[PDB]
Amino acid sequence: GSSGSSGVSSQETQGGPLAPMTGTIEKVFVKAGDKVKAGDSLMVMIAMKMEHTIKSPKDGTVKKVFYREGAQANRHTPLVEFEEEESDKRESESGPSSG
Repeated sequence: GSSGSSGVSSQETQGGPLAPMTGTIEKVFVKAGDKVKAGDSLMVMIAMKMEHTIKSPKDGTVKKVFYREGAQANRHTPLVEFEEEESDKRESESGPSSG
């Protein structure tokens, strides 16, 4: 999910994962000013009596966590915030059009 989205005022989310569904934070293996790796066990949630390992979407220095053990999150909510991204210019390509 990148580039576009539709139905938005500004930016639904930015820099940070989003909870899957309404659950409760069981464990938290993160912290501010911490270092993680894309696909790392950030925290653990509990929704359908099942352990949902919230894996990191990307790598970065955890800015701050807005949830802890025994926390209640909602569907599509900010769990952790990544630090300002530095040195990283995306790529793009354009071409001529007939019409």
